[PDB]
Amino acid sequence: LWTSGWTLVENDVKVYLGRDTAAIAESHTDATGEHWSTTGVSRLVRMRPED
Amino acid sequence: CSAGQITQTSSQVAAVDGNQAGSANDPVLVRDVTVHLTTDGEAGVKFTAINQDTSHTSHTLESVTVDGEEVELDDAEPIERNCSLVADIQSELDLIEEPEVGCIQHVATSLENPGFAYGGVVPVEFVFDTGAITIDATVSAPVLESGVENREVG
Amino acid sequence: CSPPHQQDSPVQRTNEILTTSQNP
Amino acid sequence: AARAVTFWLVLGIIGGLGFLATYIFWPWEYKAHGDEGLLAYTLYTPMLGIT
Amino acid sequence: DDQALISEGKDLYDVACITCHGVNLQGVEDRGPSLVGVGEGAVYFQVHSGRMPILRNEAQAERKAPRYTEAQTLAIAAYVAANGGGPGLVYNEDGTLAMEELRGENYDGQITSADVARGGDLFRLNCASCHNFTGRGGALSSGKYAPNLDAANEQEIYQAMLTGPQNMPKFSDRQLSADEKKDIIAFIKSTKETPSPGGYSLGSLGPVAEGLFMWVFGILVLVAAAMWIGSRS
Amino acid sequence: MKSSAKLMYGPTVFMAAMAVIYIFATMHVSDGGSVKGVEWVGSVALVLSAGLTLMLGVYLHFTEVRVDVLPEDWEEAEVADKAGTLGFFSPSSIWPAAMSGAVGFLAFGVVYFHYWMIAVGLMLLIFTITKLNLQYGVPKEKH
Amino acid sequence: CEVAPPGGVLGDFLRMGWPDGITPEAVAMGNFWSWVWVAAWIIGIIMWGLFLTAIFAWGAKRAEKRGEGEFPKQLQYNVPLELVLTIVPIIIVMVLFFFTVQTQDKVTALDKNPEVTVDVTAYQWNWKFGYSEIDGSLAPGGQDYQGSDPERQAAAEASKKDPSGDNPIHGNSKSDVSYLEFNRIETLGTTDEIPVMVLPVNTPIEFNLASADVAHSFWVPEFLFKRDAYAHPEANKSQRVFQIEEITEEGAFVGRCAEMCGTYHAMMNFELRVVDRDSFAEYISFRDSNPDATNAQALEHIGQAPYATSTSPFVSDRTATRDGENTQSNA
Ligand code: HEC
Ligand code: HEC
Ligand SMILES: *C(=O)CCCCCCCCCCCCCCC
Ligand SMILES: [Mn+2]
Repeated sequence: LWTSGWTLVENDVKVYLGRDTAAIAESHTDATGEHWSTTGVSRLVRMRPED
Repeated sequence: CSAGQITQTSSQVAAVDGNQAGSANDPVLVRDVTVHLTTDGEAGVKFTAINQDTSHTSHTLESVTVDGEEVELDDAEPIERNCSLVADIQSELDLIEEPEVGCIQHVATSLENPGFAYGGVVPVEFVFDTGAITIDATVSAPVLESGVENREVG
Repeated sequence: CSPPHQQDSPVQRTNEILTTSQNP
Repeated sequence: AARAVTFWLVLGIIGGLGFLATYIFWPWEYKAHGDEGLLAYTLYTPMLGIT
Repeated sequence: DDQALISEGKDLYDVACITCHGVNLQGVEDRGPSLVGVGEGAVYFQVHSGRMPILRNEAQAERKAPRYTEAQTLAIAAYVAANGGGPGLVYNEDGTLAMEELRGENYDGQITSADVARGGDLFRLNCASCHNFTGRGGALSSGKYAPNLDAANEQEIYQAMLTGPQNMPKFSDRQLSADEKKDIIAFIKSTKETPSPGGYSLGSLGPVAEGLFMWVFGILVLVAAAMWIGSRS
Repeated sequence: MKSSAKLMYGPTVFMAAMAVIYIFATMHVSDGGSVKGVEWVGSVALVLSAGLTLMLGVYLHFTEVRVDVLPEDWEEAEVADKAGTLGFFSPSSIWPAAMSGAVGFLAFGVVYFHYWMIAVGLMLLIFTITKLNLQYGVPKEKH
Repeated sequence: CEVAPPGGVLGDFLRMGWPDGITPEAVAMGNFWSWVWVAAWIIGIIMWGLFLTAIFAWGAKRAEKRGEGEFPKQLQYNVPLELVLTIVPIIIVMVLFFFTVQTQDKVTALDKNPEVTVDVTAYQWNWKFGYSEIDGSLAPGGQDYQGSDPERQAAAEASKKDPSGDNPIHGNSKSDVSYLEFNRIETLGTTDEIPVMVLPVNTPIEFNLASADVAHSFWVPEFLFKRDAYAHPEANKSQRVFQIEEITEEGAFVGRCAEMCGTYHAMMNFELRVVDRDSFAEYISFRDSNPDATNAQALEHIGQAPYATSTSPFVSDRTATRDGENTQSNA
């Protein structure tokens, strides 16, 4: 109960503030099936003070 | 209880990125003061000076400075009573007209950026031939064209 | 009946100023 | 009195046969906002409990 | 055109808005704020939805019947936009004010379900806290509330997100990009216009509705059945 | 009930007269403090008002013409002429308050314009008026 | 009424707080008022005296201490007296109605040959004045002056129908404003400034009223007159023009809103300033030549104070007025 993700800062990790994009998996289909993929997808992205 | 002498609506302020200075009593007001720094590089000061002096003294905006940095603002003629001097960077004044009715005057302006930070605040001095105003103002980006700009992975 | 580590800051906010370095 | 009891029994037959008819032959699969037959999908469970 | 539009806007402003916002749109101390720099979007949202003119100060101005036509609204928006710009309206590719085309980023005749699936998560993170899942409304502090999202058209949803009306936060197009806003619109209009499959929605409020329904009228009808079958002596 | 039926013709004649006068006057007369034209609210209002007093006067007269000479309509009646039954009167009823509560629920539903409140209030109202009107007739329990 | 009141302190009591009136028809109404109060005070005095006689003469202890007995004379009817006491009120109110019709017909006439016509617009919550007509004798240049701003009046005229087809009110748009008046010379009131309508002395004037939204009322207590200003006055059959034969004397006169119109109803004041005929010609010439100049500057130009004096704008702050000082001053 003392810790969260932000505790990683005390381990000398750079921790950005990530905003949520809500991006969902993509369905790719072809001659051998259909599959949901998240390979190029990112749920979080860095942000900047001008946003 | 909410219709009292202190109400929620009567307290509210303009949902805009700039600050304001001047009361019901002050002769010359400034509205929506903000240092607009583009994400490309251009910078300037956005504001609207409003003359409401009841002695009918015109006020000429002589100079504007931002954290001691001088502002280039194109030539403006004086602000008579119930006139308004609008100012922004030229790229953003090209997106609106200049009315023939009433008394409004558009003047472009620009700064040489010393390296201001987005999100921060800097002191801005307006100097008129009659007097002066000082006001804190946030550094911000200008607004986008509504509904055209998607974000991308990069 | 109040948290003993939840005081107002004695020092007031000084209206500080920020900047960023740059190539030019 | 006999006619009174017969009435509700006959209507129970109608209700039960309506249930089986609905549960079998009414179209029941999910339809989205743009589809044709969104009405027929939304009235399925209603009809099930009505019958 | 635009100067005739600004003339019409100034004349309407002078007999409807000038007491609370001043002759130079500077604001009057405790009557209304400054309109310098609000944009055409703020005037469109406020006038077209009916929120302006306010006619008594309270905790919150409410949506009511509009006082001005849409053309008159755009005239006033032109005139206000001349006093320092601001965010503007979302026009479509031909030049008409955008409406049903905002129903998702990939709109083409009908709403696509991927847009609804992403806009559901966006709405549930950024909006539902105040407007409840699927936008039925919510109560804020001291007589304030988040309205019901039924009455708003797509342009009004977009300009609400841009302008931050009253106690609503602002969501610039750098915060929520255009596509994320359009997917939020798609989600609002999907849920606002899809009947529940399981019968009557009971207002979609949540458990208090079904509670009241059962724990009053549901037990009442079975008490009536018990009184039909049993004795009152 | 002669005098009661007959005194409803004073206001009937008067209100009809004022109706026709007001109508002609508002359509023909001109003064600098009003625009000429027939004023429809006062027209309809006065003629329907004369209709109300006509309605009561005519019904009460048409009843009076076939009621007997009652002791309360007689100048030298003895107190023992009305001896006997006078009529049935409700001794008690919970349903008036019930009806007021039903109308209250309906009115608050109309205020907020919640549809379920309007439905429930109308249901309550028909129920409570029905129970009022069935009070002195409910069967004995047959068990 | 033609007859003047008694005058002096008796007249001051009789007119019971009414202003003296700055028009001829205000004088007529004030006369009629003072005389009807002579009548009213007679009635009130004699009937209060009867109610005192009841206290001090018709008592039961006074009657018993002089041996009148248990009961009085049980009189109940006196057909002649209860006829006379009914017929006398009738012949009283008939004379009252005669004088009423005389005064009302003089005040309410629309044949006074107006030389200056002002278009008045009320809105929530202030006034807008504009000169519709100024006949030549005092006009700018000498030619009979019409005030309409054709472009702006045409925009208001085109707002009579919605291009998107939402035209529910007898074919017209709900937000129709084609009944409102738009002139070149206008004075527009604000929270910060009282609108001062400048008018000339000894000139017949016409006022043309209307409202932008909600009913208002145009009460100048020095005219002893008010009329309601309505939105769409012709759909309501409300006569929107009234005329005064002259203002007799110059000065600054307050005017107020006298029909409930909402929150700031009590803050909707205007000033009616009355100046010389030639001074008014100068004022209108100045305003017509340089239409960018304001109302205060023209007032200064003809040698009057720039801002209203009979009234002042209110402090808009919702709490600052708490300790008495609710008025904000001007230069
Ligand atoms: C006083 C009675 C008002 C009049 C008349 C008008 N408005 Fe207003 N407005 C008023 C308040 C108190 C507020 C604050 C927010 C709230 O809802 O209470 C506003 C706000 C606006 C806005 C939004 C400004 C922003 O920060 O985004 C706009 C665009 C606006 N008002 C416009 C407007 C117009 C065009 C009016 C005449 C038709 C008008 N308002 C009347 C109070 C009052
Ligand atoms: C609580 C802090 C809110 C959050 C988070 C969001 N909104 Fe909101 N919204 C809120 C309020 C208090 C109001 C009323 C504003 C007013 O001036 O009336 C609103 C209003 C809207 C509207 C307008 C609806 C209408 O009646 O026309 C819309 C369309 C709306 N809000 C949408 C919306 C969305 C999509 C949000 C997430 C991005 C969102 N709001 C956040 C309060 C709050
Ligand atoms: C907040 O300002 C709301 C309005 C406050 C008005 C104050 C005056 C209240 C007077 C007494 C009201 C009694 C109401 C009784 C309710 C049952
Ligand atoms: Mn009135």
